[PDB]
Amino acid sequence: VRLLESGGGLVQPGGSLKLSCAASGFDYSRYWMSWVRQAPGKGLKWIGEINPVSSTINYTPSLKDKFIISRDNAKDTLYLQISKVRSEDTALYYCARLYYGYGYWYFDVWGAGTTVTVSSAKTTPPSVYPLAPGSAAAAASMVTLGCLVKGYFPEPVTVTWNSGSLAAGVHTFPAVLQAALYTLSSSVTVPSSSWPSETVTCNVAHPASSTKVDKKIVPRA
Amino acid sequence: VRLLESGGGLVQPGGSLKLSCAASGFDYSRYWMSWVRQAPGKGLKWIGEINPVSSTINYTPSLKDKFIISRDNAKDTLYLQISKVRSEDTALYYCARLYYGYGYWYFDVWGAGTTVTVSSAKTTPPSVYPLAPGSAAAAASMVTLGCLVKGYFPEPVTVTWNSGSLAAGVHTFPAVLQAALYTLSSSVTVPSSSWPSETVTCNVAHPASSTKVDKKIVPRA
Amino acid sequence: RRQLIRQLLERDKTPLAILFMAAVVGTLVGLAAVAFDKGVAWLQNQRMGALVHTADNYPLLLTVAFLCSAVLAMFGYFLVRKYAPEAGGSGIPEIEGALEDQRPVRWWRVLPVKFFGGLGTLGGGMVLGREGPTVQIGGNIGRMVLDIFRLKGDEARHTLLATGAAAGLAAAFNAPLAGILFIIEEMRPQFRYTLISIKAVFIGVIMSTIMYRIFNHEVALIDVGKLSDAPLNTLWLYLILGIIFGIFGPIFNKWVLGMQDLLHRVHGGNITKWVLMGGAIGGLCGLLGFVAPATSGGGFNLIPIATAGNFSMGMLVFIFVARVITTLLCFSSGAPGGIFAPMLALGTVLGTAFGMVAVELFPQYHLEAGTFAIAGMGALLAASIRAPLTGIILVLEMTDNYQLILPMIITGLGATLLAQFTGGKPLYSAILARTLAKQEA
Amino acid sequence: RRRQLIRQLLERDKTPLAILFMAAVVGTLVGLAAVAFDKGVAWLQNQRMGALVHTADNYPLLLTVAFLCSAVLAMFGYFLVRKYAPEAGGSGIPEIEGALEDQRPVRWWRVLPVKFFGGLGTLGGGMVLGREGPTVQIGGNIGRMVLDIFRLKGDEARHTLLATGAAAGLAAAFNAPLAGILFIIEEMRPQFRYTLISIKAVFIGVIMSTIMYRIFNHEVALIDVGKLSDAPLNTLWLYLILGIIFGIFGPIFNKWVLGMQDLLHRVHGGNITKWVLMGGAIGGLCGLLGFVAPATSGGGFNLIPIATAGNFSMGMLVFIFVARVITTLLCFSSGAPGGIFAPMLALGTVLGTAFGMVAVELFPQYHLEAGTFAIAGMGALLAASIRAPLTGIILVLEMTDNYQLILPMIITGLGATLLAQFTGGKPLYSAILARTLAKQEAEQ
Amino acid sequence: DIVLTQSPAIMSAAPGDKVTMTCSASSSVSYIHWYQQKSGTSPKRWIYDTSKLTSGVPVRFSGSGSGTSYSLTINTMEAEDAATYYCQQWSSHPQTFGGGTKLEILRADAAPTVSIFPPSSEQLTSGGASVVCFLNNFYPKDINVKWKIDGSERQNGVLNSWTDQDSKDSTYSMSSTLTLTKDEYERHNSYTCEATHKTSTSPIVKSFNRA
Amino acid sequence: DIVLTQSPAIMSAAPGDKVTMTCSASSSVSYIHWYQQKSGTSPKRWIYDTSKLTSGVPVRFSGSGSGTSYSLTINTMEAEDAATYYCQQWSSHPQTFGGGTKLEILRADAAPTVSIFPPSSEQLTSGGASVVCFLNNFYPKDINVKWKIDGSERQNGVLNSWTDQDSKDSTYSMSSTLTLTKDEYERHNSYTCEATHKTSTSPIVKSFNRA
Ligand SMILES: [Cl-]
Ligand SMILES: [Cl-]
Ligand SMILES: [Cl-]
Ligand SMILES: [Cl-]
Repeated sequence: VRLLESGGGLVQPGGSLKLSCAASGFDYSRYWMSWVRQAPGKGLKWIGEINPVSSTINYTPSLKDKFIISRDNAKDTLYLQISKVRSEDTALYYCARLYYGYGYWYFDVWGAGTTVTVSSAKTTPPSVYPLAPGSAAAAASMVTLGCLVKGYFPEPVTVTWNSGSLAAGVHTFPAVLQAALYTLSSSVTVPSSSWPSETVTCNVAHPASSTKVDKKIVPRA
Repeated sequence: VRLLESGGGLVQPGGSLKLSCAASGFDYSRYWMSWVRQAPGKGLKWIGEINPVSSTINYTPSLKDKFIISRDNAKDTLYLQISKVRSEDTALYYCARLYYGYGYWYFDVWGAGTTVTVSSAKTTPPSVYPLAPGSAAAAASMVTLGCLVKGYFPEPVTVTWNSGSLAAGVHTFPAVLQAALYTLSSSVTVPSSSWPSETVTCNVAHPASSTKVDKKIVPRA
Repeated sequence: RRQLIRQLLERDKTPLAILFMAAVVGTLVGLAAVAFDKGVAWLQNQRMGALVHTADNYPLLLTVAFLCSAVLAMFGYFLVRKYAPEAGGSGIPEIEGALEDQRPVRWWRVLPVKFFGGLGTLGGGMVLGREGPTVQIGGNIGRMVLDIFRLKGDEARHTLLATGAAAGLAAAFNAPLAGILFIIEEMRPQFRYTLISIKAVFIGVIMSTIMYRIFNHEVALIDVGKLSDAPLNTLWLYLILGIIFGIFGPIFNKWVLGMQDLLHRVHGGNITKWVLMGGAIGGLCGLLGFVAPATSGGGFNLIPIATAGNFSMGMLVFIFVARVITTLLCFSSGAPGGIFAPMLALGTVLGTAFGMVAVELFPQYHLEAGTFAIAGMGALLAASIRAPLTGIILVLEMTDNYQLILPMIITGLGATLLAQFTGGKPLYSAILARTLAKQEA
Repeated sequence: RRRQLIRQLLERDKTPLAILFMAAVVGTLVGLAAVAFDKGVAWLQNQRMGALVHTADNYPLLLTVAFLCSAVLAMFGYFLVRKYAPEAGGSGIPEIEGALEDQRPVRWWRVLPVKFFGGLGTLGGGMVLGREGPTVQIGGNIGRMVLDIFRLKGDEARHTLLATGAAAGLAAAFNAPLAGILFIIEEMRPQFRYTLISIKAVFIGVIMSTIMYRIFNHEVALIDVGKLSDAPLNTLWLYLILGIIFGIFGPIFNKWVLGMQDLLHRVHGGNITKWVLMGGAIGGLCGLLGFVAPATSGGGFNLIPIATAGNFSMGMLVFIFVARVITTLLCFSSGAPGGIFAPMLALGTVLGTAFGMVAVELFPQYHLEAGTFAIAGMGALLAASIRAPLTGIILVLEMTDNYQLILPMIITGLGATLLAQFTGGKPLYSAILARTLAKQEAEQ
Repeated sequence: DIVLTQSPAIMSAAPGDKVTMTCSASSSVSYIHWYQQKSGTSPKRWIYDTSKLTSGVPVRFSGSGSGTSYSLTINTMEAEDAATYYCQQWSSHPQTFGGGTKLEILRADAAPTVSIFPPSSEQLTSGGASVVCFLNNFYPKDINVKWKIDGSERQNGVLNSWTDQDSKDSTYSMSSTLTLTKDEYERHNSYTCEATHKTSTSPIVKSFNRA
Repeated sequence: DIVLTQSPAIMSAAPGDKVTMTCSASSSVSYIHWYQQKSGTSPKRWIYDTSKLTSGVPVRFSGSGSGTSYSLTINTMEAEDAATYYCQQWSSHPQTFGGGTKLEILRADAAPTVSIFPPSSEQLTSGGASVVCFLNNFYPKDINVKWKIDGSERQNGVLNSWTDQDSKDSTYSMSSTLTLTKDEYERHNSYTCEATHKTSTSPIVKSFNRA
């Protein structure tokens, strides 16, 4: 069972954006789909739900067409249109299949969420820089590498090493914002005998800018 | 309910091609899908069928692996792989949803089908020549014009006059093959007062060779 | 005790003659139900065609609608009043009498009367079901074979009558299981043992069901699609709905019985004032079958629609009341036809309405009015005729939403419980009780 | 009489409110009891399979602990029965049927604890026994217990509360409220004379126990088979044939169960110690097979979905079938507290699939799916041996939810009851009661 | 596997007429189906289970038969009835189809409108010289075209093509193309196209002189 | 709409401790659900209908409560349990969520492993010069990092970022990035990163010289 919501990203205040949620691994029908959002550093807030046939569509006390939750069972996709977007709408948006035990419903399974950023800034792809140990590093048991992802907007960026095959010893730090641009670095610690002898590549993805960048960490020339 | 099969086209002898059938307008599951083919100027012939869960797949008495019918209910698409393709495989291929009344199954709904051409002859664009009445024509009530479409391969070529605005009195004969090349002419009969006084253009199209040609029929000096 | 031992060791041994004859009966009943069903459909068709040729001029077609339904309705009431008074109304109470050996089975009269008679009332667009006609034609078919093969004994008379009735119900709703349950819960003698062979009823049902399938396959009577499920914290709502069906059941019964009397006055039993009254009610139904279809007809058509929540609350209340009226007028008027199906329609509509209200009162339950529609669909059959098990199974066999089983059983049971505690009575028994008493008096 | 009938019609369906409300308390108790039982069984099978990990290394020590555990629990089961409640042996349905005939006592103060803990042992040990047996009997006794505790006097109450407890017992075993009601009104009830059993009362009890079941077994069907294909009319005759097969095999299977009942009585001659040990051996044998060939041991519910899907080979089905015919017989005929009802569902399924497979290769033009035959046969054995077709057909339906297979299901089960009748077979539950009722005389 | 043989392989019948086509089986079959195929479109389930009409099929259409002989019938065959009908069985596996029957709109005889065209200057500017001749809208289909270069007969390099019956007059059309090399074409002067058709004893001649 | 207030907004416990977080409602609720949210991942239904465990949820977790007060309990908490727990109700509409209760693990000391990195050549080829310093896997999270360019202290252009406690090892990690202009970076030689942490009185220094 997988929920993959997309569409998020940068939106100018007062503008409108349409979030999508591709469902798979279950009968999309029979299921009440719902949207929930989490504002940076805050809790969870229900946006709305839509029954299988779209005959019922409830929302959180909102307003006009503040939110427009629709669905296309033919594409097993859920939709969330937000209008007159204001800073309060900046958050991570999760689609979630609904269900229940005794009947008091719950959010069964949640997607990964898409991030919506209300800002006047520009969508800016990150610059990825390899962080190799200086030409004076005391090659110890383990060797810490890393890469600097800077000057991107908005969140988020996903960073993985060797396409994720290198999952242990990975550390991606929370991005810091400065001058309307985000910056973060990911550190990967591998065995000294695994690098430089073997390829260590840092993969950065910034869906907002449709950017996928793979930086190969090489010993300092 | 619609069945759109694609993938057909030109394939070299001994080669293999994969035909597809996009289904829409009904629950693809619950249905047994089947392929049938019709060789140029001939009857229908069953290729095989595949049940909803792919637990059963039968083929017309034929070469062990000549055909490979598969399906992807997730994409509501049916597939037919043909191998070691020989001239006998040159035909229009139809996907058809299967059903029954009393139980003796039938081909419920058929698609328009994809044409498969098995040949080593090369894709050749057509040469369009205008067929104007000789400088000794007795301008009668009606004036027959036309255009020759020769030396192309493979089928087909669409011929329309004045972009199809001239649909009456149009005659596009079946192409004749010779020396690995197709030849056909289209005849359009219009009122003697409509031509030459008015523009009569024959538009030929040969998607295979990415060719779109418009031939203006002009009186002979 | 020693007796029982002798019996246990001899249990379920039905004379092969009875079994084979149950098969022929079932087959005949099924073929008959098909023919009836087809005739009704053909007449309703013809009526439709008459309007297209006289489409322009509203008052003209509103006239031909009435006349056509009236002319067929009268033809129906006539055939009953003249050649088979017993073939009026449902027929089920009548057949129940015969199982009790308290009423004759004049098949040489009833078969042609009930068949062509109902053809007139049902084909005219009246608010009557096919159950009445088919169950009765069924029992009679069952008697006819008993007589033609001079089969002797109680078991054969009771069994062949019972199977012809079940096969009759089965081929009416394409519900083999309802047919069997009806006999063993409602039709059968309610107070004493009986020599009815369940196994023989089965064969008959199967045979008529197969006959039905050979002519109606690929088209369900009621396609409601798969509805949502029902949470446990949602069940109490179905109890309430059953409580409503349970207080309304008896009431609806009083009206059917009362309207039977009130309508008897209009003609005092006079075949001419009867045939003309029926001709009026019939014409009224064919009129409504063009200015408000949901108030006339068998009602099957509006079940899928109402379950889908496509009617407004207002339209449902209209349809309901209107149907309460048309059902009463057509049934109580003694026209040959069932009141069984019409009650399905009323149960549905009432159910939907309950649903809609539930939906707005409890958004946290994520309700779908249609589950209440289905819960109610057989709830009237449960409060009025008091045959819940047969209702629940009938709805199931027609709506195919087994996940609603608890709600359905809870509504139907709530119905039969409230109908019992408010003095109501099994409508089929009350009607037989009338007939049987009006006889010894 | 016509004057009495009128009096009766006008008085029909008026069940004393006391009986109705008590049907409610009964249903509730039976349902809670069935949950408890079901949970206990599941917990024991858990513990046992948990032991086969602490000894999953030393294979011989493993095949040993599997056996011992099942043996020690089985023995505990047979003991409780042979020592405190002989009637609580085998199914219990026959016994409850007797009580409806006022021909067998309902010693609830004995049976309840014996049938519950006893079955917990045999079922929890991995034996080829169903829950129906224990629950229907515990159900009836629960019904009697309330009758006695509230001194509810009068035939109707005794027969109704006993019949509801039984129906609720069946309902809570398969999560099938309809099968529970139909079982009472087609099989359990006195078969030759009128009875004062209130259907409406049974309903309430069933509902109540079904709700109790749902309160603890939400979101997980006993048997999920998905939606199978449909059945063309020109395909129906095949189900008749399959019914005819179940029909000739039904009686035969009954002879074996009754025969095996005798044959096994010899091994212990009624001696509580040779019995308890014989059962301990059969029990251990089941726990053993419940690790070297699971499809031959246990309740059988697990292998139904698998077989229906066509995941077993022809060879595996025949193996499973025969093996289960043996393990079912050994467990049930041995007099172990447990049902033979579910085991028959398994056998019916397997046999049905096998038929289907053959059907598939013989008629590709029918586009068959062996699973429709598996479902058609699932309740066919209950139709040919027990002779309660309507209950079987409805039970399968409530468990496999494939109503479009209704004709095939009815045709198979009817073919079965027809061939079981024409080959001399007898309602297995009646045959068992007819024996117990005779052995109650013969020795006088 | 079952061999279905459709009786009239080709037949013509004027609108408003009882048309009947046969479908014989080598072995025994039951509940055969019929598919209608109009030129250019996919087969359509017309009749199934031997006699049931598919939703949308006019009632003038009927079918019956049994054992080893079935037939599709049209009581008053309309215009939009012209098509090829394929019978199909599946009472036995694997299913098989009939060779089909082509139903064509029989009509009033019509003489061909003959048009002859000299090679275009553009083609000659390539070495080729196709002399196209159109015989448009004639009936019945049978027709003979004969070429004559400088009065002398010519059969080499001649290619013919017939259209399927037309859906706006039910006439047929044929094109005859005499392809030559520009050098061959230039050494002759008179090029005639002769059409012989039922509608006349004396052929219809059309020609031109390069001069 | 119902207001769910999660008692400890943030709590700490040593694995093996019995942990209990509260979820109070402004009005009356029933069968509340609990979701577990681990840093970086979507919420996961953990406990539903007040006390039912979702499939895969260790038995150390238990839910209870009624009316206005509910509680999620870990009978012996495990370090892997570090996450934010959100209670949710829907016994009233619309459904509401608690503020969440962040659970933090209390483990044994872990000293950081510092790694300094000079600006990549690619970055310098843009005018920027970020000097990254990683302080990986330490505990407590109270840590001070101090930069020193050519021995002199520097605090401008310095940005820090901490990771959340690790799900498996309960340690923290921090990254300190000193961003300068390529020109600013080049006029100095020694860049050192100093980490002061509970695990040592003498800071851990890492550095490099452009030379
Ligand atoms: Cl009546
Ligand atoms: Cl009725
Ligand atoms: Cl027993
Ligand atoms: Cl049992």
